[PDB]
Amino acid sequence: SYNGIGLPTPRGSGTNGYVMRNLSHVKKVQDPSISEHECRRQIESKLLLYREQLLEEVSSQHSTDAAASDSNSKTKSLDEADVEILVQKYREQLLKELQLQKST
Amino acid sequence: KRSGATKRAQDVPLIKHWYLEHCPPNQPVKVRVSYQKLLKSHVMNKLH
Amino acid sequence: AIPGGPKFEPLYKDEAPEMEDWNEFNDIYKLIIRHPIKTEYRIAFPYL
RNA sequence: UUUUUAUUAAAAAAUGGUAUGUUUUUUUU
Repeated sequence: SYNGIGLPTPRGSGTNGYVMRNLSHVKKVQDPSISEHECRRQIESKLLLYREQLLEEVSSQHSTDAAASDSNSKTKSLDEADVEILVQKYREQLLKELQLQKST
Repeated sequence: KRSGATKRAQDVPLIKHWYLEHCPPNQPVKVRVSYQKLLKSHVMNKLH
Repeated sequence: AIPGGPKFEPLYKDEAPEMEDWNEFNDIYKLIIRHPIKTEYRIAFPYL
């Protein structure tokens, strides 16, 4: 009749019901560092893309200078030599990785 | 209201709300049982 | 029975083990116990 | 981890214990 305690009706038993509370109830790192290595390679690639953006901005500056010389469209500063200066960047970053591995 | 229909004298209970509400605390056992039994009779009256 | 209110007869005496099966549905094995389901819950939301 | 609350009833008759069945007329001629 209440919280699962009691009998449905006191009729039929010699008792009045009246359930009571018990009153005595006891109520008690990363193993594959190649992850970091690949993250570093990816961030180096994104730095390369950042330098490509810088190259495009320099190309816009070159286009403005060419238009000014004509006064006295869109052009590209360097088609492939920027890849060689990027190769220098690869050499420098490889040297940096070698030095860091030497330090560790 | 200010306007009604003059029920009969015996149709006014005058204390029905006393036991329709909860029982006041610290009352003896027999009083609590009386409250509960009167409420039971009222519930049976309303059900049918 | 709400502990301040009336107590009546069962009105439904059909609860024998005619199924003879616990139905593997209400078993403790597959049930998350968080709080006991009081009868106030069974009265406030009778259909759930 | 602190607190509780829950209170069936209920008396009278006949069985049952001073059976029962009986029981007083106005005409004859």
